Amino acid sequence: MTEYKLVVVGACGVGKSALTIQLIQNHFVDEYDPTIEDSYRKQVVIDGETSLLDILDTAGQEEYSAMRDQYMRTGEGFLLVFAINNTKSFEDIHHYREQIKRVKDSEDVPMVLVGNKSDLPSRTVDTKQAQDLARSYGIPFIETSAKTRQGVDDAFYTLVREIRKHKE
Ligand SMILES: *CCC(=O)N1CC2(CC(n3nc(C4CCCCC4)c(-c4c(C)ccc5[nH]ncc45)c3C)C2)C1
Ligand SMILES: Nc1nc2c(ncn2[C@@H]2O[C@H](COP(=O)(O)OP(=O)(O)O)[C@@H](O)[C@H]2O)c(=O)[nH]1
Ligand SMILES: [Mg+2]
Ligand SMILES: [Mg+2]
Repeated sequence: MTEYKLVVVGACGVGKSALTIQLIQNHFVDEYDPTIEDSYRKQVVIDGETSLLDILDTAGQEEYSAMRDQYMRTGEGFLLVFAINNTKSFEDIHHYREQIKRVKDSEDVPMVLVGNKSDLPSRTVDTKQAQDLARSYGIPFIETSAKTRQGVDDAFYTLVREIRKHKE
């Protein structure tokens, strides 16, 4: 068995907590306290290998902190989450990624770009725009809906596969 320390990053209101809770416990949270930052664990079987996902759902303040750098440095892989109906959250991805590259002191950190809220028709971020951004970073792009659970397992398992390719 292998342990994977994952970190979920993205602006307030993109669905980091909803995605994390859908993954760990299979239910959709309509509202979840934006101040609650916690780690959640779930044992899953990925590609026949038993894996333990230790997932840090970031929250709190959008400020620089050396203590936050310590928690980020423990992450092996990062889910970069934006909402497909919130262009600012998509534009913020570049800035969260820059902070992670700084803390990890590497240009090759395992990451997956996640376009959440795919069930909504009020889309403002084109699939082509998000695919182009993910290609520019050399990382996978996955569209998810924490509401219907579509793409949720794929998002986290894809990040685990990225960590495996990086370790090898
Ligand atoms: C509504 C609460 C919520 O859900 N939040 C997610 C969160 C934004 C997130 N966050 N912001 C930053 C920095 C982005 C650039 C300006 C300073 C804040 C980070 C971050 C990262 C990704 C890496 C290292 C680091 N060190 N200090 C801050 C960071 C994060 C995780 C928190 C508010
Ligand atoms: N329709 C829809 N709403 C979502 C989805 N994910 C989150 N939400 C809603 O968006 C809001 C913010 O979600 P939350 O998990 O609190 O975002 P966080 O601030 O990134 O942790 C909540 O009202 C959620 O119910 C989704 O995939 N589809
Ligand atoms: Mg913002
Ligand atoms: Mg949250």
